[PDB]
Amino acid sequence: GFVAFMLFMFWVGEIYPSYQPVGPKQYPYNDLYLERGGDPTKEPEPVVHYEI
Amino acid sequence: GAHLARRYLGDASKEPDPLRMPTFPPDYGFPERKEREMVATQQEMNDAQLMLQQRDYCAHYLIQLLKCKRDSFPNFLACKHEQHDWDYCEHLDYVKRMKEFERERRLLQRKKRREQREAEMARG
Amino acid sequence: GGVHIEPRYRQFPQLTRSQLIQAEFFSATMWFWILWRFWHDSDAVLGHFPYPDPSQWTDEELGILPDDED
Amino acid sequence: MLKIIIPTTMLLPMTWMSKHNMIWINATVHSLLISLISLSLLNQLGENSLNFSLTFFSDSLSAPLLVLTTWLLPLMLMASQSHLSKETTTRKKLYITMLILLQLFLIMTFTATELILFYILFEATLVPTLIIITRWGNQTERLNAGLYFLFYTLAGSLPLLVALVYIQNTTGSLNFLIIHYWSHPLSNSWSNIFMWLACIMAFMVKMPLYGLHLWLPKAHVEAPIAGSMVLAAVLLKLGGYGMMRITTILNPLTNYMAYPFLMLSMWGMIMTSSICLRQTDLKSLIAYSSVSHMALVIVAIMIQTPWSFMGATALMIAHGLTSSMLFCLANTNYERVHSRTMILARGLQTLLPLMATWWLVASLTNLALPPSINLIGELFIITASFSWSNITIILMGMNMMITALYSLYMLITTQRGKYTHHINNIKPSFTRENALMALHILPLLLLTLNPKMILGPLY
Amino acid sequence: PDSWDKDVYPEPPRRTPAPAPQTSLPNPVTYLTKIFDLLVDRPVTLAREFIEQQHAKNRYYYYHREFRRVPDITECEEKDILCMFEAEMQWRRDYKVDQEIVNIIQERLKACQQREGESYRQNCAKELEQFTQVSKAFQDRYSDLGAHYSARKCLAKQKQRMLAERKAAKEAAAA
Amino acid sequence: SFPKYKPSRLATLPATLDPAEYDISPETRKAQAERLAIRSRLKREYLLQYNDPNRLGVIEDPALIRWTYARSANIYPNFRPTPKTSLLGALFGIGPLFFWYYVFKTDRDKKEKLIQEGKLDQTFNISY
Amino acid sequence: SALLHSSTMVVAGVFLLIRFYPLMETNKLVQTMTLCLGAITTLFTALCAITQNDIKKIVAFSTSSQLGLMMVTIGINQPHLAFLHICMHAFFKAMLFMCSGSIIHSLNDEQDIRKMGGLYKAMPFTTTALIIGSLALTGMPYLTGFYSKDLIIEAVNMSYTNAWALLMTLIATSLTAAYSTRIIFFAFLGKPRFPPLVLINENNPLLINSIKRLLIGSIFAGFIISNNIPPMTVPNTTMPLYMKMTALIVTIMGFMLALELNNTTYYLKFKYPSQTYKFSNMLGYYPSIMHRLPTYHNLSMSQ
Amino acid sequence: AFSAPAAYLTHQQKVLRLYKRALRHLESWCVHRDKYRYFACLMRARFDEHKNEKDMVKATQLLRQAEEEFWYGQHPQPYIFPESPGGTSYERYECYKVPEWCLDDWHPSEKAMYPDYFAKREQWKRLRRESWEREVKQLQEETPPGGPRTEALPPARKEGDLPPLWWHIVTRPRERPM
Amino acid sequence: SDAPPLTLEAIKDRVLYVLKLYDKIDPEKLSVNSHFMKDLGLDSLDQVEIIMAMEDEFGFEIPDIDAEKLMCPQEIVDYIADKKDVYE
Amino acid sequence: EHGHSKMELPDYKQWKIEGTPLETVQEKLAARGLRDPWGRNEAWRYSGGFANNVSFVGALLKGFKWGFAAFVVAVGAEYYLESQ
Ligand SMILES: CCCCCCCCCCCCCCCCCC(=O)OC[C@H](COP(=O)([O-])OCC(O)COP(=O)([O-])OC[C@@H](COC(=O)CCCCCCCCCCCCCCCCC)OC(=O)CCCCCCCCCCCCCCCCC)OC(=O)CCCCCCCCCCCCCCCCC
Ligand SMILES: CCCCCCCCCCCCCCCCC[C@@H](O)O[C@H](CO[C@H](O)CCCCCCCCCCCCCCC)COP(=O)(O)OCC[N+](C)(C)C
Ligand SMILES: CCCCCCCC/C=C\CCCCCCCC(=O)O[C@H](COC(=O)CCCCCCC/C=C/CCCCCCCC)COP(=O)(O)OCCN
Ligand SMILES: CCCCCCCCCCCC(=O)SCCNC(=O)CCNC(=O)[C@H](O)C(C)(C)COP(=O)(O)O
Repeated sequence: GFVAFMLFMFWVGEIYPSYQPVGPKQYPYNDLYLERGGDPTKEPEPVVHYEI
Repeated sequence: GAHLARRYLGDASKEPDPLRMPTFPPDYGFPERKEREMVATQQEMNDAQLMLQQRDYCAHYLIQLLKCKRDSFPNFLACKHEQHDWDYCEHLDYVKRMKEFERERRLLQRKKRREQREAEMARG
Repeated sequence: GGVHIEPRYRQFPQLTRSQLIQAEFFSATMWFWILWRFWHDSDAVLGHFPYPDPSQWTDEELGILPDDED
Repeated sequence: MLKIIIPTTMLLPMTWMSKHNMIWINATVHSLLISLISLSLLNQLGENSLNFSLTFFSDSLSAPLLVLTTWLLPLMLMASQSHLSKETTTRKKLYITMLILLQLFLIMTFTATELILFYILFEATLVPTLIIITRWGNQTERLNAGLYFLFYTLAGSLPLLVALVYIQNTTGSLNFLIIHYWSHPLSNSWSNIFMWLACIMAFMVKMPLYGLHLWLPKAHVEAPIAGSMVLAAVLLKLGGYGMMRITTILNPLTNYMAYPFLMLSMWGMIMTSSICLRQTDLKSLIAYSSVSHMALVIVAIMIQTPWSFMGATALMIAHGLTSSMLFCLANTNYERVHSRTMILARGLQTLLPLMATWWLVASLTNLALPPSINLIGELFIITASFSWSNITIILMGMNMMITALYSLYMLITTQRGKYTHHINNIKPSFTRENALMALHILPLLLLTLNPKMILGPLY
Repeated sequence: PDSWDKDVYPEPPRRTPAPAPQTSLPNPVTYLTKIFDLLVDRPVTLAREFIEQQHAKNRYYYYHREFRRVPDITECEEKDILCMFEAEMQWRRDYKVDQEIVNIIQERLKACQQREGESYRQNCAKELEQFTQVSKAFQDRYSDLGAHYSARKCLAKQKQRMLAERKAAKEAAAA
Repeated sequence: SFPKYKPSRLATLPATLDPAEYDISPETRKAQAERLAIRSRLKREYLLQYNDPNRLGVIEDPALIRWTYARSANIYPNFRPTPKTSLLGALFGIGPLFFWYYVFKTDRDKKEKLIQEGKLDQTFNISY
Repeated sequence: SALLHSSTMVVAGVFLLIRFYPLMETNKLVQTMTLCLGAITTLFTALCAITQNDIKKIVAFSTSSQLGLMMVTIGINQPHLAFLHICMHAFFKAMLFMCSGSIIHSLNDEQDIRKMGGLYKAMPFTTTALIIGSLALTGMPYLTGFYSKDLIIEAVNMSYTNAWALLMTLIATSLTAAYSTRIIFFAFLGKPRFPPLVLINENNPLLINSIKRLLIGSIFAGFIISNNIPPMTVPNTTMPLYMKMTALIVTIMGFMLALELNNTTYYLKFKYPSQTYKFSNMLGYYPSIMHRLPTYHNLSMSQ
Repeated sequence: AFSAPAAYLTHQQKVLRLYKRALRHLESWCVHRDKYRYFACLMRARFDEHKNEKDMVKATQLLRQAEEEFWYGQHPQPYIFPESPGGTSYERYECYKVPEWCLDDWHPSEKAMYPDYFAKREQWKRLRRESWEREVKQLQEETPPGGPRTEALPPARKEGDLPPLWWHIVTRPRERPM
Repeated sequence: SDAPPLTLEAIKDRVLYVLKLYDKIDPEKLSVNSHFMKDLGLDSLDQVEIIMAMEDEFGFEIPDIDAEKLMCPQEIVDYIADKKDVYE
Repeated sequence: EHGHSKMELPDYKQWKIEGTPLETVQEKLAARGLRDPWGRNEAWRYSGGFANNVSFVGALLKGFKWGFAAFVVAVGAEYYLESQ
């Protein structure tokens, strides 16, 4: 019973997680496109980060 | 948390999902839509090789904190101003993220209210 | 490597002043360290940057129109 | 190759002309010198082989086995020195003659440029082993054991001979070099299926395979200590050598035909490792451990990948040394207690500490502790099998866990606890026994320094 | 060091910063490294100089063995054993050489990953691409021959692959 | 009253909770007396053999010999082909082999199909 | 137990996951599994600890709970902080085992806490050393355990994790405080309960010096190391006031609750234990069943 | 441990054993001394109420509900003395216990040191050699016919006699040999 | 360890000490050889409680079979000496 | 060098139930007609240096007084030095 309740509650916690009232982290250079994987000869879609 | 309680015990549509945020165009609120500024370029921030998750808009203060830590080495309590500056920059970043969260929440509430008003007008 | 101390049989064991003074000194040192750090760096426990209230932000800075423009 | 064979033959007239009290000294000294001579074969090349003549050739698969075969004879003499003390000089000379004939047969078997010569010597090894088991065994079951050890072998090997001559009627040759250079694919036919079975089962009975392993516990338990050493250390590796040599002509039929034997070995290693857990006999436990290790070697050979072959070579060498050492330790216990039951003589670490150290080292190396060559072979075979199929890892992990369990069980039951009170005839260990264990264990820890010497021709 | 070629094992110029002491407090690292130099580096250097002059007093050389090219397995008759033997030996030597080439490229990759530190994902893409290409070529050459590999099996694999390539190209052209 | 302790195979009944020992009869007392008599005769024989100064070697134990012989060499002569024995042998000796064969054959068939279609992504797979 | 199974060997597995953190950060399922495993481990081990009578068993279960906390830290993608916790826990847990061994040796190889009473005055150096170690373990501001555990709690609270994992981490912190005060109360405070022949003795320079070196470590190492290592992660600079103190308020709440529950043992009233106490005392019954059901069913089959 | 067991336990023996176990487990439950004293006098008072009970069926009905009650409240983790069969040092020094006969296998160079010890040991060996031959006849004549009924050995009855089967009881290694 | 090597005199002294703190016994009427059942009029439960006292005093536990047949302080001292291997 | 000093046992009449919680136990036992026969045997646990106990919070604050005095001295010195 203890093990089953533990597993069920962990699944429930996975279904209803906990987070903060914050938006996603913002990274400057096209979400660090050049330094995460690289591939510079494709010129990906530029991303603009909001000022607030 | 109170947002967790309001979302899990209330309705889902009133509050956002952190995974898909934002769901609205940036300049939907106001049209000027200023751009965020960066100080450190590619080359020197790569040379300092900070970390992938540490390369955010607060990078310059981290660079100066590392410069202090390297320069005044034996006095490991010498440069405290730069630690405070980097903490303040990260505080501003987190505050802006919270403001973005609240802005998206208010936009969602306004959209829901507008849809309800349109439905009521159609019904009448 | 110590001094000779004999058993007691139902009374308080003999205490060397050295161990008492060392223990008291180390406890005092720990408490002084705690108080010194709290005085010099009180912000690591209480926090330095205020937590903003989302409900206190006006709609002007947050980009909200009075429900008719859009 | 004759520079090794001729001194081995000369070991016989020297043994028969030696004084009545100098047979052991002469045999040991000259066997050690022959092993030193045989060490020269380890200088192999990345090219084809060391083809000495039309009859004998060497390889980096053959060389480690030859070195182990030569090195085993002095240890066998040293261990047999004890229980043959009350024997007449003629019978001691006959025992040494049997050992020398076995060594000569193994040496000529491992080079054997041709397959029929290989078969002739591979069966010639049977007679001295059978005589040793059935003449100088202690119990009344030895005779029965001998029968098993004989007939099983022949039941697999007589078909092989047929297949062999059949091949020479079609291909035109049985030379290993010509067979490798002119190999052609085997069509998936019933005739080819039975040719595969005839070529394979003779060597699979000698490993032995899990279904055909019944003769091994009998032969190991009933044979004298030298017989047990030569059975566990070298004679089990003849089947592995034969399969490694003969799988070249069996492709691509091996892919389909290997499934039953792969299943048998992968489940039989688990079965025999579990059998080791509930055993009242030390020799039976060591024999079943040998069965498990050779089941893993069978899996390696059947998978037929370069890493499989390297790991199999390393594991055969390591298991030979380790199993011989374990049998020697059990024999040293038996010569004092005369019972050969694990549970009776207990708490021996308190009485014989250095022998307990030898026991600990032997159990650690049987348990495949890195960076021992046992672990190297185990890990190479496991990696190759994982590449073969990712679900094998479950069975291999189970086998590793059970192996550790029964190894430490055997160590703890005999060395730890409280000594038996009524057993009072436990004398201090002799210099001969300690030297025997040292000569068993030092080559293993020296070989872990240069693993490429025992990694086979695919290194 | 002249003991190895700089082109086979390339290295960046290794720019290093200058010491900038912002305080008058004297660091333990410089004093520690000076006393280490005095107490360790000098005696080691003197012993090495003695050993080097002893070696110079007795100089001798060894040579890298060179091998002629021999007709490969494609220029061998079906049952002519001599040419097949020579071709097989040549193929095995080439196999060893290719193994060493892959080893060199892997060493380059590992050195890159360690050297570039926190920016290895971006500053080592060239070595990653080099190793990817070399590994692809090696895998195409020798991936599935298995134990008892031979020049004939490699040639058969190449013929099968090139037959597939020719058929695919023909279908694409005739699509 | 208190909740009842329920004995199991791996947690046996306590000695003081048996219903049997509390039922004392002269026959039970005689049985215990003769059990102690047998145990004391065995103990006297063992101690007489044990304290002998002329004794050397190990005191051979017939019980241990019987145990080992029954465990090892008395199985097959007492074996009888029975539906229970036949079914258990067939299951425990054949079922695992065919189960593992099916598992491995299915896995290798899926792998072969994937490699035939080319969607397996075997990049950097050089050692096998 | 003090060297291998408390501070050096047992962290090895955690250290392994620290070695492969570039690969662990790119997978989300394995991170969640690690977080859940750490949470359940720390909760279960603290729950077992809070009711033990052997002192060594209590400290071992504390070690297991700390390892579970390290696994939680790894699961929330904070490997450097887990390494820092490893380093601090080494110091203070090793010292705690030193003090326990000193108590055991002074009482003629007695390990049960039911037979040790007033040692606050009978042996002052061990008393102060174990008090400092317990305060470091539970987490006292600016001690060696603060710079690690406080950051662990803040990072777990400030992250997108399981709600259940966070709840179990907080309950595990309270139970850590609980078993710490249990050890203090039942080993130092009451009346003596050991045999009459008193053989208590600490005046050996080896024991005193060995304990005092780790005392200096557990006092100052956290500060010096945290202020000397370079920054490796983004901090939680802004944080709610109530949630900044959650680690503290949980610690004091556990302290007072366990202290009050222990103070009732002086009352002249006795009652039979409940099912929860039995479950906690027999280690969730896991060692019973799992050491009897599988092994038998294996060994029997093997014969 | 030293005394030979009996064929059975009488009722009073079982009652005393249950009293012992109940008091030990109550002490384990009540950590403090005053609380344990209070509850121990209470348990003794509860025990002695049925002291003068004469019905044996009622006596067996008693003590049995008592064993059941004890098993319900038996403190799953009772206090055990360190050297007791459940203690943390039960067989710590069993690995330091070496048999006496091992000394007979020592090298003469080892026996050169400690000569007085081996002289006294030789005296002991002589005494054992004579005494055993006396003891065999003593036990053979004293034993009841058909075999012993209780594993209790008789003492010595003559002047120069020694107790039968004494050598391995007198020459125990030690309680703490090292 | 650092345990003083207790002797027969010490064992007897501690046994008599514990017995003299037993207020059911008049201290001036007890002796080394004084029987428990008859010379002192003690119950069997009293004898077992004396066994508890000896156990908690000397730190080792006496098995029930041996303990139930100990009726004099002298034989208790002898049993404890035999258990602890006391020379003099 | 071992502890051979011929230690002598104290007087048995010294140990009295009076002044200890064993008295309170005796008073509760007399209200039901019972008495403890082993009361004096356990009196030594409350007689000598074991008579005075300390609380949990008192145990935690082992060296708070000296630490606080040193803290205020250091703070005063720092305040008088920095104001220069
Ligand atoms: C959001 C607002 C935030 C604020 C929240 C509220 C603030 C606090 C409110 C307080 C809440 C509770 C705190 C009191 C805890 C209880 C302490 C107590 O009275 O113990 C004595 C009492 C019995 O003692 P006894 O048997 O007479 O022992 C005799 C002697 O005293 C033997 O004594 P001894 O000398 O041998 O040793 C004494 C030892 C021995 O005492 C024990 O036996 C301990 C056992 C119970 C205490 C453990 C409580 C922790 C709960 C963890 C549960 C995890 C999930 C498990 C799921 C199981 C699934 C079946 O006790 C201790 O050392 C101290 C106990 C621990 C207390 C200190 C820390 C606990 C507070 C933290 C709890 C939650 C707050 C989280 C903080 C963060 C805020 C979110 O224990 C209980 O009666 C248990 C009460 C609660 C247990 C809940 C579990 C019941 C489960 C039943 C089945 C349910 C259905 C499941 C369905 C599954 C089907 C699939
Ligand atoms: C005792 C302990 C172990 C001892 C050793 C055991 C290992 C030996 C087992 C031999 C392996 C299998 C033998 C033949 C394998 C061929 C594959 C066949 O089984 O699969 C199907 C074959 O179908 C049926 O199996 C036909 C054969 C049925 C009759 C065989 C008896 C089955 C059980 C007997 C086992 C007894 C073994 C021991 C004998 C003493 C495939 O159908 P099909 O495409 O058409 O045939 C392909 C082959 N062709 C192309 C040459 C025609
Ligand atoms: C450990 C004990 C196990 C005993 C070993 C059993 C396995 C060996 C296989 C059985 C004997 C077969 C020997 C075949 C010799 C090789 C020659 C050969 O393969 O040539 C084939 C010959 O193939 C045969 O004749 C096979 C007939 C088999 C007759 C005897 C059967 C013996 C029992 C078989 C049942 C058991 C099968 C599995 C045994 C596995 C081991 C338990 C082609 O014949 P041709 O006519 O010349 O070709 C022209 C037409 N294509
Ligand atoms: C925490 C665990 C809880 C444990 C609960 C245990 C239950 C307690 C209640 C026990 C109930 C009984 O009294 S069970 C009562 C069983 N019936 C009798 O005892 C009748 C005659 N008694 C004897 O003969 C004895 O030996 C005696 C005279 C006492 C001594 O004799 P001695 O003169 O030779 O000392």
